[PDB]
Amino acid sequence: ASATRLIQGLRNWASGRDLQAKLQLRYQEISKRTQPPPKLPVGPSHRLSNNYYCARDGRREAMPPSIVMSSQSEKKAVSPAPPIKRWELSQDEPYL
Amino acid sequence: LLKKTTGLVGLAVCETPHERLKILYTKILDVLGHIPKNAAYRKYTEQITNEKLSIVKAEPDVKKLEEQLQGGQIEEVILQAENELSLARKMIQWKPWEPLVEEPPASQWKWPI
Amino acid sequence: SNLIEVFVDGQSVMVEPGTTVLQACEKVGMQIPRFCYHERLSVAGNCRMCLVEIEKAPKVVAACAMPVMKGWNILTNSEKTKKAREGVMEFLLANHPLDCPICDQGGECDLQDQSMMFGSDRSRFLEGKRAVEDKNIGPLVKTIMTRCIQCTRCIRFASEIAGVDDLGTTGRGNDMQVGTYIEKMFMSELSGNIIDICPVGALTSKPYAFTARPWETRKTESIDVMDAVGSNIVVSTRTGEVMRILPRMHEDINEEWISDKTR
Amino acid sequence: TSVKPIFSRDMNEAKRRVRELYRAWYREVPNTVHLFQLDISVKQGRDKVREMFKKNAHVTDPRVVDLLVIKGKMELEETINVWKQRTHVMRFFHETEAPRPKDFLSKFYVGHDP
Amino acid sequence: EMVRKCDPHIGLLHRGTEKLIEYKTYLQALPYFDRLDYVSMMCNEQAYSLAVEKLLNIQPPPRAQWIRVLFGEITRLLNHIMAVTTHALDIGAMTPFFWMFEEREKMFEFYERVSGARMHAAYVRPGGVHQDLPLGLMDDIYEFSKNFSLRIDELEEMLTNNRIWRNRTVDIGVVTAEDALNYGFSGVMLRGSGIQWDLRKTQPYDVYDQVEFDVPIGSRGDCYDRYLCRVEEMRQSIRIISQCLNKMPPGEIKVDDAKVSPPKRAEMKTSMESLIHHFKLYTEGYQVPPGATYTAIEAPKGEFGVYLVSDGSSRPYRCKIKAPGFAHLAGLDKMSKGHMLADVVAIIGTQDIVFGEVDR
Amino acid sequence: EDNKQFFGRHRWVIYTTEMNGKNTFWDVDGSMVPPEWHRWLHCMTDDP
Amino acid sequence: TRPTVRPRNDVAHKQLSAFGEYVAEILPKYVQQVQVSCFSELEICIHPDGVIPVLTFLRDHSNAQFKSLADLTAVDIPTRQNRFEIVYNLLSLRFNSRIRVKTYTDELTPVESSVSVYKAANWYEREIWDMFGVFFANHPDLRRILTDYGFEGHPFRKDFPLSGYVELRYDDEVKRVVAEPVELAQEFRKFDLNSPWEAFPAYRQPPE
Amino acid sequence: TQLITVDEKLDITTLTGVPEEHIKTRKARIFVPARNNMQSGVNNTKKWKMEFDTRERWENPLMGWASTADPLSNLVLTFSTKEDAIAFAEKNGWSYDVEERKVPKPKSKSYGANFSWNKRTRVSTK
Amino acid sequence: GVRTSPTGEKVTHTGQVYDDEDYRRVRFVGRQKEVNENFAIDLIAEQPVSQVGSRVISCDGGGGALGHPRVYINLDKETKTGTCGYCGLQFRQQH
Amino acid sequence: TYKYVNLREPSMDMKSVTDRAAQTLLWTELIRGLGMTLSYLFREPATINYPFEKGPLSPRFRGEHALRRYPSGEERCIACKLCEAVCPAQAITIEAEPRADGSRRTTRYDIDMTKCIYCGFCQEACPVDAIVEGPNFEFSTETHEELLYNKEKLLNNGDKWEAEIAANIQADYLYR
Ligand SMILES: CCCCCCCCCCCCCCCCCC(=O)OC[C@H](COP(=O)(O)OCCN)OC(=O)CCCCCCCCCCCCCCCCC
Ligand code: SF4
Ligand code: SF4
Ligand code: SF4
Ligand code: SF4
Ligand code: FES
Ligand SMILES: [K+]
Ligand SMILES: [Zn+2]
Repeated sequence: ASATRLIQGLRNWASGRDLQAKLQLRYQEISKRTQPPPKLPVGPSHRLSNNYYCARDGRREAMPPSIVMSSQSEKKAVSPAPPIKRWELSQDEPYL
Repeated sequence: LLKKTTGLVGLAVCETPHERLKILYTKILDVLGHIPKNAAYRKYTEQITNEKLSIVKAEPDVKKLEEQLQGGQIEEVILQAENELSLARKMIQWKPWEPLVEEPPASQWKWPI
Repeated sequence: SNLIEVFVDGQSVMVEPGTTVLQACEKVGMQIPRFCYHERLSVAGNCRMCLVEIEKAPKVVAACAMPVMKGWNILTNSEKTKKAREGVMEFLLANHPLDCPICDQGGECDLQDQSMMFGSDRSRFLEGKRAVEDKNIGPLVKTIMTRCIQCTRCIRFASEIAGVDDLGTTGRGNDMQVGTYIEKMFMSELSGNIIDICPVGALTSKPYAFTARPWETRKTESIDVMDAVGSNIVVSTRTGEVMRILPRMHEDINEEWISDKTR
Repeated sequence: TSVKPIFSRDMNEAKRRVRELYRAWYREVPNTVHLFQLDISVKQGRDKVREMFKKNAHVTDPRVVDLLVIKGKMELEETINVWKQRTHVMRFFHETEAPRPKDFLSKFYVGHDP
Repeated sequence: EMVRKCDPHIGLLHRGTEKLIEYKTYLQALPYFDRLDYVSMMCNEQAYSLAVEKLLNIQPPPRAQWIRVLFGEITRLLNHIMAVTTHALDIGAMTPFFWMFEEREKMFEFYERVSGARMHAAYVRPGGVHQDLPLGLMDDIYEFSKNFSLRIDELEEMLTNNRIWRNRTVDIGVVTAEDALNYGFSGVMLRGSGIQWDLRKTQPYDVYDQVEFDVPIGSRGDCYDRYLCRVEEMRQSIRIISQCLNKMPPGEIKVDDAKVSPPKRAEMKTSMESLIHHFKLYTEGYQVPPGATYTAIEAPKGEFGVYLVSDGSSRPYRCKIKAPGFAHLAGLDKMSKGHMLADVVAIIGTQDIVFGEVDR
Repeated sequence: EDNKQFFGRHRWVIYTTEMNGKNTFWDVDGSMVPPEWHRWLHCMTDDP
Repeated sequence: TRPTVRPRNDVAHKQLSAFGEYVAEILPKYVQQVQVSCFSELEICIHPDGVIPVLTFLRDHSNAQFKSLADLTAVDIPTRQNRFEIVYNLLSLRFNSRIRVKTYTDELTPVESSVSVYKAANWYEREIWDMFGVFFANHPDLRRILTDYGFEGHPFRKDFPLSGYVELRYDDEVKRVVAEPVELAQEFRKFDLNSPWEAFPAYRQPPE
Repeated sequence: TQLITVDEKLDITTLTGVPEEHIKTRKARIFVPARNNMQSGVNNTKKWKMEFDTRERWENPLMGWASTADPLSNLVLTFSTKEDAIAFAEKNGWSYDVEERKVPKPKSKSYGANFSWNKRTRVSTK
Repeated sequence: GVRTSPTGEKVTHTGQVYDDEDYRRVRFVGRQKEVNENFAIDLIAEQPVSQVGSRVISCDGGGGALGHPRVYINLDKETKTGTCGYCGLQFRQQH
Repeated sequence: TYKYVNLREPSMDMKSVTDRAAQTLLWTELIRGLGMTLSYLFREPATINYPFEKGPLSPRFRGEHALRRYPSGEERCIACKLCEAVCPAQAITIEAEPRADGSRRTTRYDIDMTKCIYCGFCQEACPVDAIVEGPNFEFSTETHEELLYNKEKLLNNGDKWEAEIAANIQADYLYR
């Protein structure tokens, strides 16, 4: 930032870019090192009523794997999912 | 319209894709007729090969054939037909429609122990 | 045989008449949570942690005390069984002191473990907790009675197994306290076993106090030599030093108790 | 009792593979002492080869001795190709290790081990 | 001059990581993932966290997912700066190394402001993230993102149209698409060959279905198109970072199951249940229900996956770590046939290889 | 301070020439900074 | 169960169950179990004779096209008489899906090498030789990949200790890095962490 | 055929890389661990464990840490049955000894027995 | 509240000091034995006992969330003061 | 949703062919790269003057460990061994006993700083804010055992650094 305008013009010409609009060295624009004290929100389970743990027990709703075939018609052939949809070329910048 | 590139490296553009797919699908059905009828691999592969061969016989356009075979480029559809042919030739020699070669031990797939 | 058929979650089990609900659930490998029930003490039924739904019954039953009738389907994991367990754990933890770091029972606490397994993850108690005066019952049992949850395993051990009749409850309601009511010293030959069965850290070992912690201890199974009873023990060590001696359950010797010299 | 083999149907083919592996190690040892420039003799390295073969001489299972021949060929392949350094070749010769007490009495003197 | 055979001997950083995971709890085994792909720390944290959360049947809160995607793309910038600049440093272009490691240093300051460590943060945890963003962090991430496109522009000014750089990369390490699928390649190693596959599109995780970005697809399979794919993934990562900064929601940052994520210290010091849960999560740890998952993310080196096996206890029964560098360095011998000795260093460059994730 | 310098140059210390008996004229040391200035110098706070 | 519970994906669960039936009835010679987890992953537990017929099928069938080997793994479970569990993780880019092919072996039974199906496996099962001692027959170059060159034993077996049996130090007498029987200045402190209470009643095993 | 018949006893001691000192001098102990009497839960008494005999732990001269020379000091193996543990100990050449599983015997409980008319099993307090 | 053994070695707040015939003092030869000289058992005994008018008092150590977990101390015994189990601050019912 | 890097077919008219030939023979992109390097020659460098100028940190920073005290002189550590239970590298060794006034206090609090992975799980496991991982990173040694901290060294680090540690905790405890 402390560079003179001759060196700044030489530098912008040699790079081909405006280098003062986007400095890679940081100055007063960055955040303060001392901040106001935060006040963080609490989650949806901070309720005094209708908040039983069994109605939101994630780990105890996990079941053992459903054994589909165990060794102790004209049914359609299946795939593990539908086939993947073809990706669309970018409208933003396809390089085309 | 003569597609210039498939986009995939090493996968060259097929000049006549419909004739190649017809030859590959009829050759798959030729190999696949040598499998017993109670083998589910024969029934499922005859079913999907007849679907693909009917779609190839019912579409002159290459792009629309790509959109309704639903397998990407037409050359990787050709490659998957060749892969299915090689698989059927291997499945003849494996004979995997047979019963289970051996039961597992009693707690072989019991998790947790 | 005159075995009656009952159901634990639909699974049929043939039980002897007089068997409680908790033992019938034990027979299928389910362990109903408990604080006042102990299989070598008399049935108390006063912590209400074992409340379980019998289906087609609009009231949970104390499984430690209720005998099974023929044809019951014990729902050990239904929704109102779990609501009962969370409610009872909430009341057990309402007045309980935040002493888990400075408590010798931490890591091996029944109250901590089945708070984790059967109760809620948080608190609704926005009040002040009670604080109980400590007692002095000897050089073996450190007594911090704020941690007491009034399960009366003290009293049933001292009355029924040690045969002493010095422990009891004084007061009434939330002010009810466990102790001897006087400066009396509970020195039996079996006095340290009340350290074992107290589910909380209200009764702890005064020699073992603060020195170790259960997860870091190694558990060597071994034999008492202080008498010719041959009590089975756990010598729990830590980094090559003997930390304490616990009992092993052996039904034919020392059922799960040891003497104070052994301990 | 009917198991799947690895290379050998029985102990005869297995002993044949053991015998070919001993031949290959015996041929390799002077090249190993030369190119690693070891401070041992060819007699001493061949005695270490014989010691490593006679350590496993009690085995009567064809699959176990198949895997022992496989691991010996892996050791030899890592020695012919210079993949081991001098340190990995000389780890067979426990030179910096103090001799262990062998009788009851000196094991009683030095500590608690049986 | 020609390379007939390339035999990469590895294990020089095999440290037995995933046997050491078998004796430690899930929280305790989290910081091993910082040190596998040790330029892609929070991405491996995210992969392990998603594995554990998939086995736990819980989900992070939305703000945790947005923070994870934000720092995953900051991490992607870190790894592609390391990749491009050391790939150029080994060839000989030593100068954009130094030019880009100041932006790299500022992103390490972002890590240190959010966690306290410059590299191994242990910040993305199963349940969410460990701690909320400090006040003023997102403004500085905006001030970084506002300027980072010019840094990519001057990197690309040095290397891309340079004829010496093109002569080191244009016909080097050409991989066909079928061989790249057969050798188990992933990431740029697929997408340089024209394979339209990115896990943040196809099998999307935390909020990547809600951010909008493009996927750079190569056309020749060489070192040069993989270079251009990594430069354009820096571009698209800046795009995702802008969308994450604008769409960051309020709310909590851990899952509000105190049997999985530890409670706040204000309620740990006040509530009995929270002190019990704090105790048991920091001594025993939470129990994971028994099962084996394979959870994979699109790390900046490729598909980074965990095959994680729980037996019910609070410690993993097994934790296999699928890393992209293992398959890429297995494909090194095919990719270097018919090339030269100074081309093998470009092939070990274009395969972004970090031997912590190769050797574990 | 010099807030016109870029962030990293904007705060510095000129170490003493003698600390705890040691001649620190040429032997300056990063651990010579007391902890009350160590927040300010390492930019943990805005406040000296 | 909205905020904190992982939402169940029923469509993928149904599709993976149907495809698991499909694989189990195309290949009854080898498929022993088919299961789908609650987080919707398909496991095909097969006999070890069918490593090549199953994995080629999934690589080459037009409704499978699992053209990618993501990961190959062994798991040592010592209470099983076939203590090693070989786990293949496959990716179909066409059908956007993952499958898991699990099989078994012990120390002496060789598994057939899957390098002819997926070349990706060339190092992976080589790692399974180095870490577990599972031999792979018809492997191109089977040797150690991660352990040191003189290493004895297989480290990721669960009867193998955390530290080894030997450790290295430089010895100035022989001017050489040497291996000696391991001594630790501080023993690794074993923590018994498991709670004596049941955590997941859905996973309760029946008693004896 | 493609199968051979091996009637020999299963032994893999030459293949596991274990030094002979930690094969023929160690005593494996196969046991169900006793319930911790600090607690009433039984979820740790479900499985079989193979441990080894403890060796010397000494004081580190620098810090006082517990130094060991035993590699098998922290090795606890878990088995579903007793026979799996015995087969695994015999497979590895470890001389073992087996304790039997000690279950608690079925108790006879009655809440009404606390209030008997004539028996000693009355409670004097509640 | 440090003191010194007859060997001239400082005794820690734990009470650790090496014996005279212990060789391990040789580690401090030419160097120093580092002890902390602020013994906490002497510093907490300098705190005055807090007179309160209630029967049960709460203690969190001061600082709110910066202290220890808030515990509740009973003060019914007039023989003994009631000590915080974490911080060691002691309390007395003034009646 | 994707883009094609390097799929430009270059123009073959005499203008563009002469442009590419002038680039080949007259080295235009090489002068472009020289110009970018020359443009960095006249920028101010990013080099701070260590030891006199320090790298920026935050109050979350995880440096040298310290045991803290209450604002009465009593040490906060009540020997609960949560820090050594959560310690992913097992750097912490703790032995405890009741001291002469019956308080639950440690007699051994060792941290091996050469096992420590500096992840700060100990200071978030700690329920009384006793162990912290403070702000010091400039504590390199000439000897390995000078990084094997005992309780005396950690308490001295706490007494040394408390004026900074307490203000960092004051800055950050609302995020915890
Ligand atoms: C009878 C009496 C004479 C006996 C024979 C002596 C012959 C002459 C030798 C040179 C004079 C002796 C002193 C040498 C230096 C000792 C003092 C020293 O190092 O002071 C430290 C000071 C810088 O402090 P420092 O701590 O290093 O900096 C930290 C960063 N702030 O360091 C400095 O300020 C710089 C020190 C520079 C050293 C001297 C200059 C270089 C050597 C010149 C002579 C040799 C040249 C040979 C040809 C070289 C190739 C052309
Ligand atoms: S008795 Fe249990 S719940 Fe109560 S303070 Fe002690 S460890 Fe915590
Ligand atoms: S002190 Fe313990 S055993 Fe006695 S009544 Fe209270 S909780 Fe029960
Ligand atoms: S920072 Fe981590 S590794 Fe270091 S002592 Fe604390 S918990 Fe252990
Ligand atoms: S430092 Fe904290 S966590 Fe560690 S033992 Fe002391 S009080 Fe407990
Ligand atoms: S256990 Fe039945 S009520 Fe206490
Ligand atoms: K107790
Ligand atoms: Zn207090």
